[PDB]
Amino acid sequence: NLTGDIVIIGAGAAGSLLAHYLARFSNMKIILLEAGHSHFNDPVVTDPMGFFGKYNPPNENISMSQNPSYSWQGAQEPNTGAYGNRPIIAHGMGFGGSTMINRLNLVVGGRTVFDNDWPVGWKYDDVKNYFRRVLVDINPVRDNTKASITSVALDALRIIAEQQIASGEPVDFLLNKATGNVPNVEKTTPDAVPLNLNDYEGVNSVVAFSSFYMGVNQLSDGNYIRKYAGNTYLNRNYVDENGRGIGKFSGLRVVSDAVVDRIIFKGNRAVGVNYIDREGIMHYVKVNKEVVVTSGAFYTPTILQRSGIGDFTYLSSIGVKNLVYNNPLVGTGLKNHYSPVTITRVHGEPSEVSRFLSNMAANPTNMGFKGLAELGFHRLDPNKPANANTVTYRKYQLMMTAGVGIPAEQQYLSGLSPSSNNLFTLIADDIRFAPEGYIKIGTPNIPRDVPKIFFNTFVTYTPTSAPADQQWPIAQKTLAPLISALLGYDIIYQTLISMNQTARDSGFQVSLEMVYPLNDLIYKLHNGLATYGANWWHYFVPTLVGDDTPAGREFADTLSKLSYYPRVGAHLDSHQGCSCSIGRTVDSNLKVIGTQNVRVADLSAAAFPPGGNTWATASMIGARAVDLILGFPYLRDLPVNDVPILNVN
Amino acid sequence: NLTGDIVIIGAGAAGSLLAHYLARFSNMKIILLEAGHSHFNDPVVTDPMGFFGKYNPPNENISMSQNPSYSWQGAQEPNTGAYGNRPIIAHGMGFGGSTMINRLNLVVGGRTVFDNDWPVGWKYDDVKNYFRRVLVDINPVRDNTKASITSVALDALRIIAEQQIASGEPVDFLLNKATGNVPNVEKTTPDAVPLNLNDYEGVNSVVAFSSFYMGVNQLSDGNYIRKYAGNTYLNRNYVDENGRGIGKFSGLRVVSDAVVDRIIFKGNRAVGVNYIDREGIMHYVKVNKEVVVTSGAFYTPTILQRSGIGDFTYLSSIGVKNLVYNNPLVGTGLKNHYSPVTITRVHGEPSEVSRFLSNMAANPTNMGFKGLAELGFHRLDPNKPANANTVTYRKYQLMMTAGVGIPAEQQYLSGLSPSSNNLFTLIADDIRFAPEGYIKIGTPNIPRDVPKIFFNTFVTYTPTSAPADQQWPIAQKTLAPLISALLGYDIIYQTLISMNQTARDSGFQVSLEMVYPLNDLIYKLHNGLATYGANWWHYFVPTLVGDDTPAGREFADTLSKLSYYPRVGAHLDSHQGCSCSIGRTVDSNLKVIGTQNVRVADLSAAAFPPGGNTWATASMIGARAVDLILGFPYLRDLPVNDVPILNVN
Ligand SMILES: Cc1cc2nc3c(=O)[nH]c(=O)nc-3n(C[C@H](O)[C@H](O)[C@H](O)COP(=O)(O)OP(=O)(O)OC[C@H]3O[C@@H](n4cnc5c(N)ncnc54)[C@H](O)[C@@H]3O)c2cc1C
Ligand SMILES: Cc1cc2nc3c(=O)[nH]c(=O)nc-3n(C[C@H](O)[C@H](O)[C@H](O)COP(=O)(O)OP(=O)(O)OC[C@H]3O[C@@H](n4cnc5c(N)ncnc54)[C@H](O)[C@@H]3O)c2cc1C
Repeated sequence: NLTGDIVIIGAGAAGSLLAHYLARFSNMKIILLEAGHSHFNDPVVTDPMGFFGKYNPPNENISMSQNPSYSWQGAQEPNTGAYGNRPIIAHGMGFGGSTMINRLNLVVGGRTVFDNDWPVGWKYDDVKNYFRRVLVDINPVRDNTKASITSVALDALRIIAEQQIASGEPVDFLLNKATGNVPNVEKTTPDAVPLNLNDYEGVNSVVAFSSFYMGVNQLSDGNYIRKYAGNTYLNRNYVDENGRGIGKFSGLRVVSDAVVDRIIFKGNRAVGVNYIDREGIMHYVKVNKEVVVTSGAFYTPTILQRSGIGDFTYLSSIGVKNLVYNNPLVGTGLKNHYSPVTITRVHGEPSEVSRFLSNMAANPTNMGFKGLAELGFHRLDPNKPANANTVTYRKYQLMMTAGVGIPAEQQYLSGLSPSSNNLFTLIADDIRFAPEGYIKIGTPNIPRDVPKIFFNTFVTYTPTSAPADQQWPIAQKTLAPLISALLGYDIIYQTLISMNQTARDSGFQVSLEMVYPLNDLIYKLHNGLATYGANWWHYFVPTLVGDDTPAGREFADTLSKLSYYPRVGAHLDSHQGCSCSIGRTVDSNLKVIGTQNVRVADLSAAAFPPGGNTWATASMIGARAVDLILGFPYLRDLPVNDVPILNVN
Repeated sequence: NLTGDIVIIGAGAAGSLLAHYLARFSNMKIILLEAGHSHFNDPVVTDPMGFFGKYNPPNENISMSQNPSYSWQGAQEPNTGAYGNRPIIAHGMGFGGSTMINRLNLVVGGRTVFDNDWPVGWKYDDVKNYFRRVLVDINPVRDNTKASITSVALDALRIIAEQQIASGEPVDFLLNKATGNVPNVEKTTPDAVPLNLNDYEGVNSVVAFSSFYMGVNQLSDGNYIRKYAGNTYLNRNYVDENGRGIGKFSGLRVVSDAVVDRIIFKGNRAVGVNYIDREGIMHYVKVNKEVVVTSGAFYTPTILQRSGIGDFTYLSSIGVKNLVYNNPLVGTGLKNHYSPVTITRVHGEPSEVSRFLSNMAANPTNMGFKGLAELGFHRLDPNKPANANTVTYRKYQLMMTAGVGIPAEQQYLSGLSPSSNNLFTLIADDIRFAPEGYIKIGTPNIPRDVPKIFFNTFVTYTPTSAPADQQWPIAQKTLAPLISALLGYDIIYQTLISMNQTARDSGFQVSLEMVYPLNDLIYKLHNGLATYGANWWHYFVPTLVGDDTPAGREFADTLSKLSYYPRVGAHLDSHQGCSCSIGRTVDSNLKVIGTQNVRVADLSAAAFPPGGNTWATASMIGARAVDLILGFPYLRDLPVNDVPILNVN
């Protein structure tokens, strides 16, 4: 009963697309099991303002990500590098996966991030068509309400970019080699050409723009809707309430509220998978040809290990009765970003400061994401690729936001009350984040929301009684995240001083200065950078360098004092992935090593995170997997003018 | 059963002509379905005074347009721009469509209105013969009883026209470029040549005349009859009570009281249409070659959308099970006019004021339509075509009427009791009205009288915290209808002062002044126009200009105070159309885009409303469609001396 040539686990960001383009482009019987259910008529999801809690009950006013009925609750172990706290990250449960609860921003990643870090047969020129297909299928829209702050910021970054171009340094964070001598920045003219950060040819690596492309749409009424995988690939036009396909998709048979705990094996090939229905009773599903797993970043290692594939020593220590294959790499090598935050306050006359921040309110067409640029490398960064003098990378993503987005305790401590209406927010984050972790299960019975999740982000360095030059490379490798965070702070400071001069030039007689990071510290950091140079981070370890000069010890105190911001004055970005990268757990065909008929086709099978937000990465993976499993480039050849018909239901 | 090569939906203003000239000029079997029935022996329709209710029952004294047994009841949504009211507009149901309940006035439109706004292959030189055919087939007659007021008005407009000609301004509302230096105004001589506003060569764009051409006739008895499509194209000479043609029209088979809710399709071509008879039971009609739809302005979008052609997202939201084609333009871009009204009272001796308004009573040969001119553009109008310095357009239509035609509440508030016999009426209306709307269905089951009809006419402008010169074009575009209404008021004021001086010159020692619009406001508006000039409308938004001078704030108060007249002191003219303009829903052959064998040939398929009343536009469309569907210019070549024989039965 309930057989299937291809069995798909989870209707995540790639599961829905895989099921759709697999049922349509073939004639086999396909069955999909998803833990969540459709939310097509849920006002909290469809309305973009539901992210801010416009439909919450009065006595249960919690966020959608913190609701265990919408997402997995992945509580993590205490963090040695984050002052011994236990933050909780979530994965959206339901059709579309984590695209039901995100902030609806799309980035493609770039050209170099796929050209260098990815293995052969996987570069940008092979996934360009899949990326374009995904983007046109989503069909995003830019921001509609334009503000005066954005033009001033654009001209400021333009001035900084032209100064850096005239400088002659090898690489900086406003240098786009593929463009040329002309700075890669948008124009402040009201009739400027809208510059895109997702160009089809990948010519824009680091560049300043005016807006991103939200995953929203405007309806005939005037209401805005949320566009994501669920309402783009698996609407009512294809699957009914009985979970059956119609038309040429009749081979698909999707089952909702179905979580699968284990894949049954015959020793080296899969024969069936079992799930538990809403009755609380178990069920059996028989697999014919292959098994597809789309369980997301944090939870494909668990389903792989619990099913019998993984480190046999630790699995035996846990108590796994049935063992299949032994790799010491299952679940290791996952990556995630981190977003330090800064707050800038404007001082002046009330009218001028009220007019300066015009057109900033949270709107469904932007969700507060005005955005500035995807910045690159710092001039003082020690940890840079060897071939940096040949290509330009992506390291930072500068985005502007209204209000003061900071944890409440830090808001009270710093005094930045949201009642103040003369301040805004800009965020610089790291997309090539260094620190790494691991996931291990604790019980081989059922997939639980809390496995052993060790993630230490900003660790320190303990000097030893060894020669300094012998140990310095180790310290440089270890202290990368703090270096990146402080370089981001310096970049924000340069952008801010350019903002001040440009705003004074543009007729607004106001001044913008940093207040949140205790500007004394930031100004001292800038002075120390200028007076020291490439060896600025040597004083991160005070007793190792042993300068013992008042300037040197004061800089050591400043560096130790400023390390608290990157650790506590931010919130962790939920872009985890790449826990089963190609070569570690799967080959270049996304098939498991040593196994015969199991395939994994989500973000968990990514070699390295992209140079941007990873919405399109998962779907793209699925798209590629569609033609890898079918055997012909059916999906990649389809013309650009073919999008699934969007049904609101 | 009941097959047909050509199936015609509705015997509207164009349906009857289409059926007649299609059955006569071909040999195919034609079947016509109409929701109404013949009213050839109904005294309310035939008698022109039936419009004023001369045959109403004592306990059901309602107008013919407000009777749901004669017309559709198109109640509209609340109007933000009209103080939140819900006026109801109607479409005449029966043979001839809305020509059974209209006021029987014919205008051709002009030369420029077809030369500029219409696409290629559709200009005036291509539809001149169709227009002449329609006019000679109707064979209208002018007014018979001439009054003294008309000559005085004609000489007043002549004086104003010669002054404007001597002025040298680029364009005004008594400047006809095609005529020359001599003013385009009729002569006050008793033996003057009757000037026509429907000249075959289209040389009269803006010109003053003495009367229009009513759609009436005088019978041998002396009784007057109503001439319209029903008694001009589908009399007893062609179709009997069994709905069968006779003679060379025997291929036609018309069915009355037949409303069609949906056109059945085979995927891209129509195969049949279904209707419901007077028994209340359904029926099936099979289509052979093409389907013709003539359902009128408000109701062709509904029949198009409900049949499966239109915006698939909104149709799916409604619940349309069968879907055909997807356009975001079905039902959008419709136009209608609006007629502001003014009342003038004469003060003097009772004998002189009784003699001044001689020959004004409502007569079937004029129906109170003495009329003055089709006026043009104002000198202070900001919204004018770029090429206005090359051609002359039509914007206003000045017509005189007896009594006080104004809603009863406003009559009581202003005190203009109809018991007063020293006042008359003149109407200036906009034929190029700016505000636009949309129609959307709410149930995909049956054509209902009340779909979602959003029509906001006179909207306001809300200033923002932005530079004034940056936003001024937006305000100018938005505030067009109020500008046009106040310019019409100023035109009426100039005509009125010329009337006063000319009447004082012509031996009548009386004075004519405006009373209804609270003449203080009109005189202040004239003074403000004179003292300000082209930037008179800048004070429509008081805080944006920020003059804050007693004259300026007083003018702002006057402009805000005078905006109530155009909103409430009038009634909406029922000349809606152009909801499926060429290029939006149909091509230049009036055929639906993407469909194979469906054609629409009524006013709904008009690119832009004409520069006049749209009686002849629909029929003309049909005429053109006759030779488009047959393939040869059969109808357009027929000599001028061929009219269908008029049977009273
Ligand atoms: C607050 C927030 C904001 C974000 N903003 C952005 C943004 O602006 N841009 C961006 O690119 N990304 C953003 N993200 C991240 C983005 O939502 C996802 O990280 C991205 O879609 C990649 O993850 P995924 O969809 O592959 O994982 P998912 O597909 O979401 O992984 C979980 C899925 O697997 C299924 N599943 C898992 N285990 C099982 C099981 N045992 N049985 C059955 N089904 C199972 C679940 O039902 C669910 O469908 C944001 C995330 C959060 C939390
Ligand atoms: C009070 C009043 C005064 C007017 N005065 C003038 C004037 O002086 N001059 C002027 O030019 N115009 C005037 N008009 C407008 C004029 O009557 C029409 O607007 C003009 O004929 C253009 O509309 P139409 O005939 O194409 O629409 P119509 O043909 O009248 O549209 C409705 C027709 O379609 C048919 N129909 C619709 N839906 C269906 C269906 N589902 N099944 C079957 N049949 C269907 C109806 O039976 C009817 O025959 C006036 C209108 C009104 C209300």
